[PDB]
Amino acid sequence: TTTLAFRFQGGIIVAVDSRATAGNWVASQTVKKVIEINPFLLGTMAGGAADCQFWETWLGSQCRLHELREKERISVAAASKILSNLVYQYKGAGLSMGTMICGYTRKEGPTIYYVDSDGTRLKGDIFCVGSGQTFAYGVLDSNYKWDLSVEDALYLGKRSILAAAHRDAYSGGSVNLYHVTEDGWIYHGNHDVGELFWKVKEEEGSFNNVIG
Amino acid sequence: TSIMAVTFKDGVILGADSRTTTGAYIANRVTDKLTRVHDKIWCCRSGSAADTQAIADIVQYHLELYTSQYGTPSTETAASVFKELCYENKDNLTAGIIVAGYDDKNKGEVYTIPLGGSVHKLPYAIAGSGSTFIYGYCDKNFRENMSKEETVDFIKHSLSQAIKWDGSSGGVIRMVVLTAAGVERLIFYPDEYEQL
Amino acid sequence: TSIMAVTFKDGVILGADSRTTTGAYIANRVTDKLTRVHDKIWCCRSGSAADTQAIADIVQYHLELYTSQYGTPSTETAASVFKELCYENKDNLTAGIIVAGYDDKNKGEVYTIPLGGSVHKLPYAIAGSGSTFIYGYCDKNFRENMSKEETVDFIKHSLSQAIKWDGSSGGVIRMVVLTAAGVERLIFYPDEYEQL
Amino acid sequence: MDIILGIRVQDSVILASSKAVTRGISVLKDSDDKTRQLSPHTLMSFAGEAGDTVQFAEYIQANIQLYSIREDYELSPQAVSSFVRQELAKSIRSRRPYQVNVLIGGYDKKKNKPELYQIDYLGTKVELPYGAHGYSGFYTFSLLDHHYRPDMTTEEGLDLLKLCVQELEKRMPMDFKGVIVKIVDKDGIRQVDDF
Amino acid sequence: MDIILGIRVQDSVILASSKAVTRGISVLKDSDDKTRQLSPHTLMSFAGEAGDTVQFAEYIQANIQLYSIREDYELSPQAVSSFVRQELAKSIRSRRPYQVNVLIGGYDKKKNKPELYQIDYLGTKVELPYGAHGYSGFYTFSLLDHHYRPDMTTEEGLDLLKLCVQELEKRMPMDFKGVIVKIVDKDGIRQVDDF
Amino acid sequence: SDPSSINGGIVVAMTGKDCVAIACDLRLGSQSLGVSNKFEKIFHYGHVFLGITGLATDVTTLNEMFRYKTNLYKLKEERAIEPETFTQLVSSSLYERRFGPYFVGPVVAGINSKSGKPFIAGFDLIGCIDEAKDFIVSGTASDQLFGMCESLYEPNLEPEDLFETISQALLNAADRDALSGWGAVVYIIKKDEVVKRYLKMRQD
Amino acid sequence: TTIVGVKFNNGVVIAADTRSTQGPIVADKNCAKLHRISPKIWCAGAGTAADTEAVTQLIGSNIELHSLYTSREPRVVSALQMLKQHLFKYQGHIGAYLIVAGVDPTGSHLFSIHAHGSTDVGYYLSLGSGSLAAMAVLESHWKQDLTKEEAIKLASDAIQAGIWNDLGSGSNVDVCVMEIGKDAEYLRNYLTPNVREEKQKSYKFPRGTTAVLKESIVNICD
Amino acid sequence: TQQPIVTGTSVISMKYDNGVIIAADNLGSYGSLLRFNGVERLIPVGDNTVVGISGDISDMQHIERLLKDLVTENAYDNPLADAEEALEPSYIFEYLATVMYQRRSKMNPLWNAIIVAGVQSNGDQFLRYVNLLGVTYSSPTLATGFGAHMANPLLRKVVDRESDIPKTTVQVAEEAIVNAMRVLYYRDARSSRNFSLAIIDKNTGLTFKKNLQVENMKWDFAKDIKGYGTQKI
Amino acid sequence: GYDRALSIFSPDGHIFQVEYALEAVKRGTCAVGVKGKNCVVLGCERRSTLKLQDTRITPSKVSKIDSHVVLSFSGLNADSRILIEKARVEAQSHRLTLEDPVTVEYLTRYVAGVQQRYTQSGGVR
Amino acid sequence: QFNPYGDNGGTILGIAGEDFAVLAGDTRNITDYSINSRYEPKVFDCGDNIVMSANGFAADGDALVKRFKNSVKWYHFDHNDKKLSINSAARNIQHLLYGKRFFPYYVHTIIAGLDEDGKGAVYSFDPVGSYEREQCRAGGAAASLIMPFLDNQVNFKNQYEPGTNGKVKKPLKYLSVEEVIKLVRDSFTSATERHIQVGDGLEILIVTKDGVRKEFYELKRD
Amino acid sequence: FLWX
Amino acid sequence: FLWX
Amino acid sequence: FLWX
Amino acid sequence: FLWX
Ligand SMILES: [Mg+2]
Ligand SMILES: [Mg+2]
Ligand SMILES: [Mg+2]
Ligand SMILES: [Mg+2]
Ligand SMILES: [Mg+2]
Repeated sequence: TTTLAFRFQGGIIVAVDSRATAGNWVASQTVKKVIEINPFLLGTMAGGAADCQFWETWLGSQCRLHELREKERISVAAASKILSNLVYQYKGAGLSMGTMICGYTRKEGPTIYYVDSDGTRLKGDIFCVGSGQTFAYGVLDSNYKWDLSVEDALYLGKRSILAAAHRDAYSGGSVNLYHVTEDGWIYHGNHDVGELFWKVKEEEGSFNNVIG
Repeated sequence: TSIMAVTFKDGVILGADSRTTTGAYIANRVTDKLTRVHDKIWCCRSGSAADTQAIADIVQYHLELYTSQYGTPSTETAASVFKELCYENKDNLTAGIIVAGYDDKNKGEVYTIPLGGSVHKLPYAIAGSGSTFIYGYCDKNFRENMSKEETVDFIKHSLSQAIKWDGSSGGVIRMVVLTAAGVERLIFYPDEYEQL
Repeated sequence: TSIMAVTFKDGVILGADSRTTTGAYIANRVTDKLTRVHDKIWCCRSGSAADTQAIADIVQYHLELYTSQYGTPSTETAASVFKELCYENKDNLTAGIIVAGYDDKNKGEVYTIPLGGSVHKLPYAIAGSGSTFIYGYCDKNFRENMSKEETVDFIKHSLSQAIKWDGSSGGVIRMVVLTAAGVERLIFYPDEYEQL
Repeated sequence: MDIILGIRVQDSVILASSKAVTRGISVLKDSDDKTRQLSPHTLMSFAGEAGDTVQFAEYIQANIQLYSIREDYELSPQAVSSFVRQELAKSIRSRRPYQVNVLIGGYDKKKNKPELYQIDYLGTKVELPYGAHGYSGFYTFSLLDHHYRPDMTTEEGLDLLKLCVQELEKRMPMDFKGVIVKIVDKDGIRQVDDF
Repeated sequence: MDIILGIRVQDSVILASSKAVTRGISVLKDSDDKTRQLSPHTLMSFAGEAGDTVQFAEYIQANIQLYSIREDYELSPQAVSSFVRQELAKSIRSRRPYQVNVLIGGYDKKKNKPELYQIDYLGTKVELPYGAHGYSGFYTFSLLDHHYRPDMTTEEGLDLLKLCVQELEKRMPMDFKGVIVKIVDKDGIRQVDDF
Repeated sequence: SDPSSINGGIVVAMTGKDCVAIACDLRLGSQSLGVSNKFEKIFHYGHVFLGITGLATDVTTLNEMFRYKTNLYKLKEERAIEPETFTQLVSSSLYERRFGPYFVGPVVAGINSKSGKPFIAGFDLIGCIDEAKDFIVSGTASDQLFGMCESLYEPNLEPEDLFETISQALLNAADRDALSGWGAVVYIIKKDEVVKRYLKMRQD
Repeated sequence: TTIVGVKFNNGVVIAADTRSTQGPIVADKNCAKLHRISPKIWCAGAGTAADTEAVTQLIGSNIELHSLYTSREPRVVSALQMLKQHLFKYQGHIGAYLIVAGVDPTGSHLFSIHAHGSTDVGYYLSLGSGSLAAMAVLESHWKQDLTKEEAIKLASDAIQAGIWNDLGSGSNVDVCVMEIGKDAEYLRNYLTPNVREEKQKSYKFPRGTTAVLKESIVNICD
Repeated sequence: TQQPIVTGTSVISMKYDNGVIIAADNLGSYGSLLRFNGVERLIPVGDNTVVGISGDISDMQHIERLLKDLVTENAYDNPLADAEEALEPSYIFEYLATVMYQRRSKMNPLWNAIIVAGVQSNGDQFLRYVNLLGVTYSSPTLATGFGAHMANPLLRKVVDRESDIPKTTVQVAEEAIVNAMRVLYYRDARSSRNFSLAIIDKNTGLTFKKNLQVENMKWDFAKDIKGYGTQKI
Repeated sequence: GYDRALSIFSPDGHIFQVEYALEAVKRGTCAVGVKGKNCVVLGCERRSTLKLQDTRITPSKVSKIDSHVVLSFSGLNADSRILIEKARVEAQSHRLTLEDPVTVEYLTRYVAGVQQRYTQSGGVR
Repeated sequence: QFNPYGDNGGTILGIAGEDFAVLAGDTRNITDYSINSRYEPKVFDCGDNIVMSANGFAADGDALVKRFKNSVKWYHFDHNDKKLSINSAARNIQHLLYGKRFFPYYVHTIIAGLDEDGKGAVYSFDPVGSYEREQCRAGGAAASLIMPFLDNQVNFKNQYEPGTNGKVKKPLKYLSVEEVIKLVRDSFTSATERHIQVGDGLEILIVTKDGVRKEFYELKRD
Repeated sequence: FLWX
Repeated sequence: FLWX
Repeated sequence: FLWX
Repeated sequence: FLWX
């Protein structure tokens, strides 16, 4: 799996692949690795499919109970720390989860938290998580600026997953794009790597390693 | 260890060797492996000395409390209590026990309880490491409704062979006779049984 | 497996069960475990079927070449060749072999060769998994200078018990009689020996 | 040993190789050249097990130098790579195999073409426009997939390489103390002193 | 986590803590603060197992902050260190022990003296003029044995610390992405922004 | 550390009406890392075609070994080796390394020049011959290829139809395997012409 | 795999199934497990497919050279001795389980050989994963003084037991009849009781369905 | 986590037109030692069910006690205990199946393979299998241990599918079972000659047969077997 | 454990133990809260029947729960300590999990929740 | 040591149409190389127009189906006989599976039915309860054989419009119940040929708004 | 068990 | 390997 | 691994 | 560890 989330002038970009594997068997190419917790909160999934899917769905229930009890949308910090405190209780039991909690609130602004199953919780501007994280980092880091336009940032996020989808055997299927603004998350479509690769290769003139 | 119990006309006889071993060292050469759980219910102990003593002590306790409330327990009842302990704690016990008793209704009865904790009612039973060597001999020689002198000879000759071939068996041959007459202890020394 | 050889007045008799097993499956129920290495030198094979066949084939080769040069080999010579192979290759062989032969000078002779590769000359020998159950019976019943009919009964009754108690032994009881008269093959079926 | 990169451009092959030699919790040296010149127009970078790397490199170097003297002729990069692969392919089924991974950058004077060969310790040979060994590939391959063009100049190739070293210095856990860069072209082998 | 140093000088305690957070072959972050303020004049740096480090630090922070509110009084550095040791000493014989090593730098306002405590995950406490955790000690202890004087100023202490970071950047295998430096004195805790 | 599934890759061969087809993917990787998208697994010695899946160092070594052997064969026999004979040579050569084998799944394909009969065969790493009328499969997605071939295949397909069937068999099998794909090549083999086609497939 | 040998009055018959497996996958639905050591000595093999084929060909080759050297038709006991000595030498590492049968100047013979080099004599034998299914049928129906037509029926019935009840065995029944004073007749696919039913649909694709990047003529000629 | 000590071997069974047959030998093995020769491994529950048990005998004796206790409990406050509310084979099986799966799930299994043979109140044949893992399956023929490998092939030649059951008589079915028991005696090294057989018929009811013996055995051909190849004497 | 239901309903629908607790509050020294435009002020009465007191060490009537919230009270002094301690712990627990100090409403809602629990828990007044 | 898991083999297959859905499974139950049953159904009507199969370890499979059937019963009791929607069933099963996260159910689960818009739905689950709605899913031993065929024939993967230069894909369209049953029957006959744990019989459960219909077809018994 |  |  |  |  390859998931990235990075922060820029125009908000947060979240991009994920859609591949699920059982060793070298490709189980699915149509997996939703982004959970929409609420209109201003996104969760990314990497590692154990069941572990991520169950606990990030559960996190959504805890975030709903918070806004019922406190009459106020939960902070990204508090939401991330519910999940990090949960997995820390299971530490050593063998949960496998690599997760980014991405969202906007008034008090915080655009915020990204990395949370994994050994209990690590980090705030940061750029994260790539999954088997293909290094491939995504390579393209993302070498092209990343704070002053990217919403159009350019969306493309760089999409191009960084495509990069990993290509090289990493355990990443691919399609790219799912999200843009998080002060007004909440906006879905920017499902992009099949089948068509996207050839479209990018032709238009960009990249991927010269491949027989055109 | 070599232990056996044989039913006959007048009741039942229990026989055993007298040797306890750690490795190839004989820790005790005059062991009493024939132990009383009730006036006319006795058992032969094989396997772990610690485990068999702990089990026998508990069974004696249960049958003493049984006797206080419901009078003399059957040999079947005694075997059932042994089984219950052996079966329910099979993971933590190494105890092969032969239960032998004399009722006045049921006469002589023998129950064998192997490692599993299963119960088997038999005309006679053999157990312990030395038993392997006398399956052939005991099967060919055992008859039902033997006399006391015949049964004593059968046990003496049987354990004599078991002791001869098994390094883990040796010393004296102890026997316990259970009849209407009462309880009789018998002992046979090497100088007698070796040259049978 | 259950195998034995017994010396008597007129020579020696070899007996064996007929069962070959992989685990608890009986691969062959009519196995011939009595094998000729010379006209009047035979052996009983126990342990690995592959190992015992390879050894027996080599010994037969050595004694055939011995006969070509120095005439009929002694039973002791045959046992010595078996020992040499078993001892020098002890790390790679699982073979318990009983060597039995008839000279006219030495009469009936039995040599047993356990796993170690050691040689033991005995009046009679028993080996294989089933032998454990008949040590007691065989020791009590064996006499020296028995008749042919007595020795055939002794072997039949002995292997009958071994077969009864050992899962690894079964099928028919094969026997081979070695006397001055010559070589006689005997077979006994379950319907006969089971109800002894 | 750890980081060895290779980029074939229009008219040359560029090999970048990390300078760090680490043993335990000590960087023993920060100026190590992980390369041998096999012939005037063929360069081999190497990474893997300590001792094995240099022993294997110098053994290959000696054999190619012997061939050069005997025939008074320089073996093609394709020929050298095929020889090196076969040595490793023998090695892997030896008592103690060479645990050495190599890049072979050469300029074929007959074809007037740069050639880059990537060979692992099993004897797995591939001709590539760009290659890497160890963990370096996990960053550099996706980066080069994007930025690499086949008609680039040596100067463009060096800028593309700077982009790789910057990415590795950012995201690699270990300090590899920068790289020694060497260019293989029609005029032979020369070292970039300021990188 | 990896590098945490501490130097007690005349009038202050200085804690240096590496900024790198590495998992696998990826440096995830290069700006991580491996410290919590327990009280206005007590700072604790921490290094060890992922998750355990922050969970343990914040747990101690919460308990010291609770004591401060209850008694309207700041616990002495000696008192805080004794509390932290006992928590680790309990931990080590737990089902899953905290694998966290800590330095506690504090200024005792009653004694007008800086104090540095080194505590490992077993609950082994020592007061030191200078301390380190992990492999850092193998370089810094011998260096400080030489260059350290007990009557040094905060500026001298920072130069002595620069000498340690330079030595670690030279000889340590891993890139720890520099250090965050914090001073604990009579005026409380402040961070040096340019190091 | 399973030699047969480090590099990855697949080969499939099919028979048609007076024709044979052999196809392979182009991926060479080091487990998760894709390294080369040009690594062909099908070679030919005269009119006999050999595809080899498994450990890539052995794929290269065996190709070089069979080129060597078929070259000496031709010099001594004064004729090109036939598929049936080459099959026996492959089997001999693999079983020579019985207790130290090449970690490969070779596939022979070609038309006997004398009889004109289409011929395909497969082997295990130890040299056991698997002869088939219909199709042979090999590699990391052999399960997938068995499923595709057993459903899609019908006898006596024309060269142009057989091309579609083998291509769809390889493509759909490769897309369900992580270590296979990254491009594909299909050889259509008639009595005295051979067409080689590179397929367009998803590059993940 | 299921292989059997059955003796009758004037000869011996061996039969086998035609399934080859790689783990749970059927590699070959119609492979030949019946091998000719010599014209009138045939071999049925179970275990490692290459090992049974290689050991069969090697002894078959050496038996042909021995036959030419001695100017005599080869004997089953010769094939048996050479096989068991070879298999013993490799301490079971050559995983060949064989039923050796044939007719020679001495008469008709039926033996089994295990990978470790043990040999067994019998009137009926079975080896392989389906040996217990086959041996059940043989133990139920076998009698002394079988005819040719009875022995073929018994042998094929014993294989069928393996085909149906054993997952290791399947497809067809190969038979070889070795009768004294006659040529051995090899009956390849004697029974074919597992014919694939007509498919519901033709999956013949419309021409041009597959996307193509490049075409080129390959040069096979000199 | 157990290891079985005293064990019983194959239990074999099949359906016929009117009911079911089940059989099992009377041996309690102690590894390779054929220790106990008087062991009954068929346990009738009422007049319409027989439970055949293989595996550990101590665990078998425990299951005996559970079934004995089930009959007692069923009779409690039950005027129709010997009529409409009598224990069915399906009830007895589902109880055992529940226990077996609960014990495997607690990592402390009853080390047994169990076949429940009986006739339901509506005259339907009941035959179903359960083992130490709690795995259950039904088939016209069922067998445990060596029986699965050697008995089933022979019994499936009589009843190959459902449609063959009405065509199979009790004479034909019993003959097949008795033949299978002989084959198992030839080839299973932990089997005995002595066995028990039970027929549950929807007309004649439960017929329990004790002290049966394998007979009409072929051993004569053994006399002709000499050596392992070359030996002629 | 002591289980008795001490707080129960009376026929007229009153819980006398809760109403008698209010009488204890009415007995307690006066406490006043006045919130201005940019501040809150807590005023507290201290009864003057106690001279020879030590005002340095005597528990102060206004308690800090956190650095930004205070709690004054009227009624049983010993009871107040238990509420203050619980509130102070919940204040630190909130900072630890929400990474933000409590609101005054949240801290109030917690203290109120504790008081309520003791009106329908067995064995407690 | 006691191993609490086993493999009972077999394979299952779910396809979703426009106004219907099918869940097919072979009726063979095996352990190792032995056939336990030739007809042991593992595709169950659970009520509320939901069909379910849990293929793998039959004991864990039966346990799960039993618990879900029981879950449906209590949903009716607790929510005024409300119909359990296929999406709601799927989420309930996730919680059942994930409940045993640290001692898993060793089964692959597929449910089929109609969504609340009356359109065909298939949901598939991993052993610990990760789930996903799909048009298409094979599960069990022969999943790796069948799934790529379904990709090609149901979702028309790698199929381009003839003469469009591999630029225009073959358009997605719903299949008729007649066309879907053809693909199921061909999928299973193909799987039976090449997988030893698949055969004996095929049982299909078809779900329309009218209810749950069954169809049975013979498969090869070798 | 799937992984992502 | 392929088995038979 | 035939035994006797 | 005494046995009997
Ligand atoms: Mg990929
Ligand atoms: Mg026996
Ligand atoms: Mg310390
Ligand atoms: Mg792929
Ligand atoms: Mg099949």
